[PDB]
Amino acid sequence: TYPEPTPIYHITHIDNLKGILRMGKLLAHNQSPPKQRSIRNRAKVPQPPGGVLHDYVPFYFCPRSPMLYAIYSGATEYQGGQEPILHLVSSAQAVHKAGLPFVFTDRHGVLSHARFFRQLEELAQLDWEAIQASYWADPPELREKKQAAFLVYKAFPWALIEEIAVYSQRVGEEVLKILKQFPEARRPRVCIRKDWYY
Ligand SMILES: NC(=O)c1ccc[n+]([C@@H]2O[C@H](COP(=O)([O-])OP(=O)(O)OC[C@H]3O[C@@H](n4cnc5c(N)ncnc54)[C@H](O)[C@@H]3O)[C@@H](O)[C@H]2O)c1
Repeated sequence: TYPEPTPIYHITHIDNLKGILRMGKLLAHNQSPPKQRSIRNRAKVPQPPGGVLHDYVPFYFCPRSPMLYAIYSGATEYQGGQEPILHLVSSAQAVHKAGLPFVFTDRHGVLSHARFFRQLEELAQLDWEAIQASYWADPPELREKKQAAFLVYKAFPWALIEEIAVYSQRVGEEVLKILKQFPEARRPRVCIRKDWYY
């Protein structure tokens, strides 16, 4: 079995929010998103619609990801830390109800041994205890499975985002200031969630 609804999470720097609201969508790497801050070109997707991982907008099935810990620890090229990083929240069911092409994996999608699925019933193939683990570093099988991904082909409409989660009051205020510049954009919930950060 699997959680229903099935939340999906995309992390991005706050400096990218204006470009997302202006476009009305997240764009996949290969669709040239007007990103301001960076925080897969040969990793083939074997389910339709195919292409490579950079053809999809990527989500995890958990907040507080290993990627976020690399950002927190200054391991990434980006050196601004976790506090300006938003979690944009949707659900796998909303994507499927919208008829958007998607695939998802049972583990880190860059792994040659990742399995890919295209039907929400196959969410049962994922390791939900690994996805939800707070102590995820070891063993390797667990860490790989924590990074199961939900991939939406080409573009992801802003209207499907139900919540922007933030680290702090100050970041929440900055998000509300940006949303107010786009009065016709859907206004999701804005929530401070320290338990989603390190
Ligand atoms: N970001 C995540 O939550 C996430 C989820 C699962 C997997 N991953 C893995 O991490 C890698 C790096 O992730 P990434 O987030 O750099 O990946 P990405 O390939 O999605 O990079 C695109 C960047 O542009 C931003 N962006 C998209 N549309 C935009 C728009 N209209 N205006 C401005 N900015 C826009 C995205 O938020 C992101 O920061 C991925 O290639 C994947 O292997 C990331």
